[PDB]
This record gives sequence, C-alpha cells and structure tokens, in this order.
Amino acid sequence: QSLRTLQGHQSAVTSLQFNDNIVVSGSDDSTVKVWDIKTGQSLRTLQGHQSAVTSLQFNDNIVVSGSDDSTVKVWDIKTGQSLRTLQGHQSAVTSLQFNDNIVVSGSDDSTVKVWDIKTGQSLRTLQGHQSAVTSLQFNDNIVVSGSDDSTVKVWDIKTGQSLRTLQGHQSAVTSLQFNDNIVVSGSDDSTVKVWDIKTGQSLRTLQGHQSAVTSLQFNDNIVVSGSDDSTVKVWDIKTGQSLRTLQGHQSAVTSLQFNDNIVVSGSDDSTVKVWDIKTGQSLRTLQGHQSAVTSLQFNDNIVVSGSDDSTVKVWDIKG
Repeated sequence: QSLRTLQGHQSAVTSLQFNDNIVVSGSDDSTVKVWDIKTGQSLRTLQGHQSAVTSLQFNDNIVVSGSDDSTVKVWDIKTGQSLRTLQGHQSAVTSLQFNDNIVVSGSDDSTVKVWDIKTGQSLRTLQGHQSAVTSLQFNDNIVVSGSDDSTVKVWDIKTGQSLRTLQGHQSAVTSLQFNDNIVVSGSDDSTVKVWDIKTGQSLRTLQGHQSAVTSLQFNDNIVVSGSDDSTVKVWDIKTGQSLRTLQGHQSAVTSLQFNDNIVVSGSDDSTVKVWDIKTGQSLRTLQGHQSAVTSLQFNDNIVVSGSDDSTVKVWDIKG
C-alpha cells in the first residue's frame, strides 16, 4: 500500500536517499528537497543549482549534490543554506560520494575529482578515462570508476595515480560495486563482469541479459542485475551461472536493491516490484506512479521510490 506521496518537485526525480524520518530527493527541476516521512510534507527546498540534480548523498549535518550545471554543492540539511560550491568540472556531474575527509565526483568531462570537504578545495583530478564517468565508489585507499569508454579504472586516492585498468566490456560501463578484492561491473554490452582488483583481470563474465545492464548489487553469494530487457537476474558470483530470471516488468529495469528476503526493482513501466528472493516469485506490485521509476531505496518494511512523474512515494513493503 502507498503510505505517502511527496509532491512538490516540478520535474522528474532522479535520485533519492532516506534515513529515519528524512527523505532527500534530487530533481530535473534543479532543486533538492528535504521531506518529513511522518507527514509526507516538504521541510525545505535547496535552491541554487542551475540545471538538473543528478546525484546526492546526505548525513546528519549536510547534503552533497551533483548537477548537470557541472558543480557539486554542499548544503546544511537543517538550515537549507548553500555552504560551498565545488567548481572545476567542465561538464555534468553524474555521480558522487563523500565522507568526513573528501568528496569524490565523476563527470561527463571524463574526469574524477577529489575535493577536500573541510577546505572546499580540489585535491587532485583523476585523468585517464576517454569518455564520461558514469559511476564510482571509493573506500580507505581506492577509488573505482566506470566510464562510457567501456573501462573500469582503479585509482590511488592519495596520489591520484591509476593503479588498474579493467578492460573487456564492449560498451559503456553503467554500474559498479566493489568489495575487498572483487569489482562487479554492468555494461551496455549486456554483460556483467566480475574482476580481480589485485591483478586487474576478469574472473568471469555473466552472460544472459538481452540488453544493457542498468543496475546491480552483489554480496558474498550472488549478484543481482537489472536490465533494459525488463528482467532482473540472480547469478552465482563464484560459478558465474544464472540461477533465476525474475520476469514480470513490462519495460526496462532502472534500479534495484536486495537483501536475504526480497529483491525490490523499479522500472520504466512505472511500477516497483517486490520479489521473494528465496522462491524467485513476485510478491506484489507497487502501482501508483504515472511514469518511469528512476530510483528506490528500502529499509525494513518501507520502500521509497522516485519517478519521472515528479513525485516520491513511500510504500508499506509487507502490504
């Protein structure tokens, strides 16, 4: 059942995150909105970007947002005030991640930038990709970036040096995750690849989707991938074998998340589906959005979805 509909953005929701009773959403209308999940009402609107918001992350103190206007902005989540604009990228910011030390952003300009979050200054520019950076993740030592140039690169965050270049996809990398010595990447070439970060070599290629891979998540046992072919697939990460194809969506799967009980997927067909991961069967379809679902997050018995219809919805996972 739909619990709340968060109305107020004037164009498509591109990105969202939620934590306890706060939802933060980014939109093509160039704003970020902060919402109270209890009453489904807007708390404040973060105004200042000059084009679409593509990406965001927030914590207890701040929101960090990336835009088509080529900036990253740091905001105070409680006052709504813009604190710092990180200027430097020459084209749209597509992805970002931050912690207490650094902001890391990827851009259509083919670079990844590392910014000192405390001083608000650029620390280094990671140069080497030949086309747009689409996706990134970092930890302690390492940034991992995926690109329209069909490669994944692994970088030394402290020196800016390229450590590994993961070559093998035949088209753009759309999505990636890494954990310990494993990178998993999804591509427009319709495959997922599993890579060894130690040697920068591919471990196996997960073949089976009939169109681009848009999204993935993995754990110790399995990879779950969503595709333009409208399916989600569950794979064994060690054998590379397809285990289950989740069929039901009527158009491209744009987003997904899973745990030990369920897979939750969002689609261009305007629905969110909840699947029993153990039985491989659909449990329910969340109907109500009037256009494509672009983004989702779930936590315990709550799903939050963003849509091209300009709303965010909050759903009861078990009903």
